Amino acid sequence: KPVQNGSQLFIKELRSRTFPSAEDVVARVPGSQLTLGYMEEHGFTEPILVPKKDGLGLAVPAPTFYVSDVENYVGPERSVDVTDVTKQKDCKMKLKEFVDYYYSTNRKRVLNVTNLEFSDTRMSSFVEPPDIVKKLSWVENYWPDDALLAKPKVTKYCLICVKDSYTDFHIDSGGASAWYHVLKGEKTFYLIRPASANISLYERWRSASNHSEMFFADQVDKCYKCIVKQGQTLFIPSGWIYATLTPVDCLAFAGHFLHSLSVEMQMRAYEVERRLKLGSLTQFPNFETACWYMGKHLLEAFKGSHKSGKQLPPHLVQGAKILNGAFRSWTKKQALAEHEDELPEHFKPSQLIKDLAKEIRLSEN
Ligand SMILES: O=C(O)CNC(=O)C(=O)O
Ligand SMILES: [Cl-]
Ligand code: NI
Repeated sequence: KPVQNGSQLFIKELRSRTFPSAEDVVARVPGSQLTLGYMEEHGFTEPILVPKKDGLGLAVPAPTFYVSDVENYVGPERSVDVTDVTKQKDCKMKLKEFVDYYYSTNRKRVLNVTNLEFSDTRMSSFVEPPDIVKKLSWVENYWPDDALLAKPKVTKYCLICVKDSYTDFHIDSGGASAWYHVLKGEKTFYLIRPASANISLYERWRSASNHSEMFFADQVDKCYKCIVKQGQTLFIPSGWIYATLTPVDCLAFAGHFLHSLSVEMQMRAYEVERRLKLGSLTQFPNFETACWYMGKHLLEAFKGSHKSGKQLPPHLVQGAKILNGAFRSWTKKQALAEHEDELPEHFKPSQLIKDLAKEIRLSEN
């Protein structure tokens, strides 16, 4: 008999499986050591676990900040996406209704809130992303504060999961990288490397009518188990395919960001998303716009490289080429209609592409 992902049975089985430890792949790093230098030296190609907040410049509430508080600072009448884990189906309800379910006994259902972005609430002031995320983030660095398009609202999520909840394998929208901090409880991540065949396997699995009856990790070479405990912060690189299990009631904060070390993976994940035609529910809003602003940054970085005769690092040049190809793809007569909606004001894509192409040729000398 086919077992639904997320079902009691499925979790009992999952808890019994053995996985390779993330000892192999996930670096343990002191907060004050997670610098742009470390990132640039290692390339952010593997998840990073920071055991203690110290040095991250991460601001989060004391661990004595409960779901009941979330209800207060966010708003009990706030509409929120609740995931029914057993049905692996979603629905909407007032926060107050979820929080009421959360505190009941005996809980019949297994429900999660994993899409609750609170940067537009009073609770926003209680959480500040780590310094390294602010340094890496495209939006943070290159999106003008007076822009007419709203910044992507993906920087502050509150995740509330009950014991025995399960989030199925996925790549985060836009191939965005993530910071994920467990305030209370713990979270188990099953991490899959975004090797080319793994990505291809994921796309095929994710679009099969029966994907919620198939355990994706059975299809890959290695699925690493990483347990993130209370107070620890996990950073997930671009493109990683992953799932989570919640062994005890968990409260966590997370944020998503794009950056210059994974321009290719970001575009490839985006392209995968495009084809899957999934719900905009989790999509990375104005992903294209972020890329546009990055493209203008690169142009300026190139022009600035001429005043000093100093080259731009190879990853930026390659990045520029990938972005430029995207820009061209997005501004094709036919395509302009769909993608113009994310074009920043006062942008002339033609001159941008031309100027970038030219400036890439020059660096290719
Ligand atoms: O909290 C969970 O278990 C699931 N969270 C995510 O997959 C995420 O924040 O992108
Ligand atoms: Cl970003
Ligand atoms: Ni996710």
